[PDB]
Amino acid sequence: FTEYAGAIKTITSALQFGMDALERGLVDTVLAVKLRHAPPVFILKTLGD
Amino acid sequence: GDKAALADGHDEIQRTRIAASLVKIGDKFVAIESLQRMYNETQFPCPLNR
Amino acid sequence: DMLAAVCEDTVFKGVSTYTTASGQQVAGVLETTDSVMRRLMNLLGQVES
Amino acid sequence: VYTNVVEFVKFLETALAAACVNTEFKDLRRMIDGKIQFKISMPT
Repeated sequence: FTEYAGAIKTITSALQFGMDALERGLVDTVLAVKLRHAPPVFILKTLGD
Repeated sequence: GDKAALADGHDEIQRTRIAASLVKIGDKFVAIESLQRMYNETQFPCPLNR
Repeated sequence: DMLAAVCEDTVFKGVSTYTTASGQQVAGVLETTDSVMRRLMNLLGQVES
Repeated sequence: VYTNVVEFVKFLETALAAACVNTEFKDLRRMIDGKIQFKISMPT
């Protein structure tokens, strides 16, 4: 029983790892979208005036 | 009248209580977040460091 | 720096002779002449007297 | 006869002891080793 129920803990902790490595994918790619459209200050500042 | 059609269902969303940092700059309120905890716990390089 | 140069390894261990005007006790007796006390009252303000 | 008595010290009444967890162990001469096995999972 404790080999069985010690095996169901491993596979969930391998699969909670599955979803929560994909929620980092959101925070990566959304920040990666911003940096493609983010020019620096010295380029954009004099275009602001 | 267009704003109710422009809201596109972002009205009627249930509001909640979010914990984050804020700051006061002039007439504008800005939120401050540093993302190294989500990058250095996984031991990848950060894109903010250029 | 003169005040912490005198040691406190005193063999009495309990004789509290004189107290201050508030409840503390006098550490030492700083004895000068008049032409030095007249300047050590202005800089160092007397408190209890 | 005039004697001195030195000031006695306590370990747990010094502010050093914020940097130590303190469990009294009755028979330490009966111990060989001790160990703490950390298990660090890692997200990706």
